[PDB]
Amino acid sequence: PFYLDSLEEKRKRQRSERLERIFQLSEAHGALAPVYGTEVLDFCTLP
Amino acid sequence: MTTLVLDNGAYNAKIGYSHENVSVIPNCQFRSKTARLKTFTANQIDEIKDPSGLFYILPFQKGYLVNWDVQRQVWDYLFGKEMYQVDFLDTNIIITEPYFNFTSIQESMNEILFEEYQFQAVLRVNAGALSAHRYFRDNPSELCCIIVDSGYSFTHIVPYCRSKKKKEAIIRINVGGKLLTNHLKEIISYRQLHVMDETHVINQVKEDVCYVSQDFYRDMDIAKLKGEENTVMIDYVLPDFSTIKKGFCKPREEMVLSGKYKSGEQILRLANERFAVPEILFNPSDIGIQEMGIPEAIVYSIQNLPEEMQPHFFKNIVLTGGNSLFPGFRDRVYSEVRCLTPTDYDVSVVLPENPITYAWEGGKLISENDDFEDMVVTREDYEENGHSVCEEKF
Amino acid sequence: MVEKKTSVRSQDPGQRRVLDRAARQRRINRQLEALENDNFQNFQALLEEQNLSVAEGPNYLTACAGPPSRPQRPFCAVCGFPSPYTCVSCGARYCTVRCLGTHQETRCLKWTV
Amino acid sequence: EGEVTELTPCTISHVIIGLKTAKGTKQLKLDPSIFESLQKERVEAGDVIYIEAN
Repeated sequence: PFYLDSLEEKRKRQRSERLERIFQLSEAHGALAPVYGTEVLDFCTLP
Repeated sequence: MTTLVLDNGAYNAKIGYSHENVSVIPNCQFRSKTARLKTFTANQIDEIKDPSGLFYILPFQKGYLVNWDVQRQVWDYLFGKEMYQVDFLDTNIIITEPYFNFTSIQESMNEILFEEYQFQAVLRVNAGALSAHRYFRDNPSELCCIIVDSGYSFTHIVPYCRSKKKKEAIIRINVGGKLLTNHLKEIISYRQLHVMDETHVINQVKEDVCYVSQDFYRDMDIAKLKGEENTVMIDYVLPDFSTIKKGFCKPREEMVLSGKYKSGEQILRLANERFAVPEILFNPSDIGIQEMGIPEAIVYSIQNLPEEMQPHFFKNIVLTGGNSLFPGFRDRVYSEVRCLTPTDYDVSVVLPENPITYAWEGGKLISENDDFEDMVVTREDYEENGHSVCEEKF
Repeated sequence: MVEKKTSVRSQDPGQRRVLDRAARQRRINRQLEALENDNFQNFQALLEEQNLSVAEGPNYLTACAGPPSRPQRPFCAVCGFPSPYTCVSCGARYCTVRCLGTHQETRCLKWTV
Repeated sequence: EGEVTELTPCTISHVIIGLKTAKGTKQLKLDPSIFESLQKERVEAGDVIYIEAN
């Protein structure tokens, strides 16, 4: 047999969706910085 | 050209002359206690004034031509002169075969058919292949369709890649119309009216009210619900053959909820099982069988080898056979297979206008079609390579 | 007049001796073949030519699907409705006290011979 | 969301999970960290789950 012309188009479509969502989430999961951050607290925290 | 298009199935005999014949005949004989001594062959059942309590003499068991005498009488009669005239000489014949006929059975057939009727090719071919030819005819672009043979005592999920029955992913399942009917017979009589002998009348009911409930659980709930509504509404007034000839469903407006009719009619039947029987056809393991409903087997087939094929596979689903007539069959079958098929992969479940004659229509076209005078096989060639030529072609 | 059944005293179950395990299977098997059975309420020839057909290649015997993924559902067998219960002796299922009564009187232990 | 038809983790590089609904089946690739949650919820094939994408 063969491959459906629409099937490959749909696979391309949802691959594009997948990659754009990797971008969206990888940006959104690193969008804001700590108020202090680990090394500030390490510097301040005494024995 | 003109061909004795044959459909020798246990319950149906869609034999024709390639000229708009579509003639269903009983591939069986009948003995009627009422009709003293008469083995009514084929349509001679219409001669029986009272078809009550008929003893069915079946040439097929699990669909495997046996006793041969029933089928002989039938065939002869069919040809005869009264049904299809005495026309053999050149009137080549086309024959259907169970998917995996047990060689010897239809090998002996081949012999008899040739050197006992003697007339141009038999071109014996599984009904599924003929229906596949017909489908591909009306569906040129399409590639692989299931001959979903929801028939008498059979139901096959079958790969058909362009007139190529893949004898690897074919699920013969089981539990066809025959079973359904018998199961009802028991259920009906044991529940009420121990009439489980008439068969054919119960069969009337079996294809008079029975249906594929869309939501089995919900439908159940309603049917088993006191008072009116509750779907129910069958009260199939079975005929005693002294009053009427075929039974019928009483109109809902005339149904007496108390079940006590004054008319003297055999006024039983209580519904519910209406959807249960077809449900068994779909939802298995209820009766006791372990095979999976045709939807499951469909998907199973689709998941075969040719990953590119599978998409076309369900995009060409062809619910053929008898059982397919069951109301809701098409929609139910689709629903299940679709919920089982890969989302992206599109599922197309269709059903022939008459999934009973579809085979005969196909075979007729094939007869008219060329590459059938080519290919082929008859006594002419059977006179040299025994049956080897036959099996080589089929 | 009299209660008119102490004369026949059919069951008198002081010695009942339940039928179980493999016997259940027998019943199941019987029912299956009865649902697979025919007019009378050639099969030997069918079995013979089927035992001619035994092989490992794609054929009648090797075309069986097998067990289902979707598990078996309970049904009542007296009225066919979904059945929460099982009969302790024979294992057949039912949905009410009434249905158990009928089953005990007609189908429990009586057709196991 | 759907009925989970299969789970196969592939040290786990990812987990493939099959989900079924009334409109068909889809095979998902899932971040391996998510594979902890699945075991915490005791999901196994035949369960209905709502794995949230983000």
